[PDB]
Amino acid sequence: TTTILMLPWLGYGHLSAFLELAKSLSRRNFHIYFCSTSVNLDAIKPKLPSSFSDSIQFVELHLPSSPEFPPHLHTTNGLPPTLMPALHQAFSMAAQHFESILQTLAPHLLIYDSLQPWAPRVASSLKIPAINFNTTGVFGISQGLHPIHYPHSKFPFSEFVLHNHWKASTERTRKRGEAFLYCLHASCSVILINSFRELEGKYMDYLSVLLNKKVVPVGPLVYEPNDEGYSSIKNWLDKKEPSSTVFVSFGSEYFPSKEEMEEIAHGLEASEVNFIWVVRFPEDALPKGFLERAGERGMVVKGWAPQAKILKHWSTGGFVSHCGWNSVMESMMFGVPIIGVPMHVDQPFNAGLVEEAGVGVEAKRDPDGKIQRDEVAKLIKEVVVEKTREDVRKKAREMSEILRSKGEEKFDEMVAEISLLLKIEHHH
Ligand SMILES: C[C@H](CO)OC[C@@H](C)OC[C@@H](C)OC[C@@H](C)OC[C@@H](C)OC[C@H](C)OC[C@@H](C)O
Ligand SMILES: O=c1ccn([C@@H]2O[C@H](COP(=O)(O)OP(=O)(O)O)[C@@H](O)[C@H]2O)c(=O)[nH]1
Repeated sequence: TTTILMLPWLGYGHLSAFLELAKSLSRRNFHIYFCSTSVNLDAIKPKLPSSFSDSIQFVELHLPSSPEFPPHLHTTNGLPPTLMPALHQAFSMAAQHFESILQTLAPHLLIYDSLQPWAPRVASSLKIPAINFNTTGVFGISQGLHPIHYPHSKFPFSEFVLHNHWKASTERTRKRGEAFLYCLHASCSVILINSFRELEGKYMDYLSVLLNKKVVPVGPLVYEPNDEGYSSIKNWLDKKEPSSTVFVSFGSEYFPSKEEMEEIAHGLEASEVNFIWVVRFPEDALPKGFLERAGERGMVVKGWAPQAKILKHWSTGGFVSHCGWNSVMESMMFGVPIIGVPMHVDQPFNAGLVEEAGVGVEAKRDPDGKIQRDEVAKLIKEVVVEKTREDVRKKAREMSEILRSKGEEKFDEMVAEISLLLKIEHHH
């Protein structure tokens, strides 16, 4: 049996996408070692059906631990952002344990994420072929690589303009970019990416030319379940009108500021929409009286919600999203129009891609980068409450139809490249 060890970055969204890719590989009769920190393995295990456990085995990676940085914090999930430097540093210090794991398990292939340049180096030292898998889409990566090669030309295949809020140490930034690009460039023969050609084909081809490396899409990778609070939520959703409710979430690794929560809350209130809002803490940052005024229209879920089940509910008409890539792919698979409120990293690019696909809208920030309650209210009003953006709802339905027609064949290209790479390296 051919064995693959998979090393996601320590972010719940990365674990999620890597687990869906592991399932696709298990169905092609690979044996998978799924490697992460215990706190991340615990978080993702509920998403693995028992039928996979014979072929997808979890393997704990150990980071340096201390009372001030214990194992429960060895994840980005709900991590204070000022511990993010420590998390990256501790992950790099796991390379020795990672080498021991690779020596013991001797997988035929490593699949690694883009936040760990040390991982392909350890694999190479053990003569283990290694392929990079990106859990993001292509658009934002190509937008980041383009100015390196064409600093005085506009990106060629879009009308997207990055807002100044995101455009604003330079050396530290260059080194982070170099480490990220190294993970892609170091990949053996191909880069795998969680995207699909109907959405990003021309950006895939452009990225491939810029990197001079083959880009192989393996998306859409969307988890679908079959009671983490769902029964109460379902009963509440069941009593709403069709497509009347927005889900509101900013993902697993971001806490909006009190100022940002103020604007989102007032936007939800003015829109008069039904809403389910996931609020997380690393105190109450909602405006005084907001929930009491919302009454039965509003529901705040503390900590974590069953996002997929909510998005699939007939009562859900829109998704106010930070536009993390898994949330975007889920919303497209499920046919739910996105009202984009991106926060940082790849999110502003994901929102512009959503807007340019016509399957959602982006709430624009003010010149100084502040969220606008009037823009949130307007877009929820148009897309969900009044549904005067029929064009967006139609495009979102059409995208869901395309994504639902995809099957196992979306993994054919990856499987062929794995087969070739292993047949070549066995000779070497
Ligand atoms: C995250 C995003 C990217 O997706 O931002 C990354 C960015 C911040 O990284 C900047 C860094 C990669 O600068 C590279 C630069 C040195 O390359 C210049 C290029 C034109 O070749 C020059 C010359 C022939 O080659 C010199 C080189 C080969 O050593
Ligand atoms: O309350 C929540 C919040 C998020 N998610 C899931 O967590 C992942 C978030 O990944 P994404 O790429 O959207 O952004 P990130 O959280 O990593 O910034 C997605 O699969 C969501 O469905 C969830 O199940 N419940």
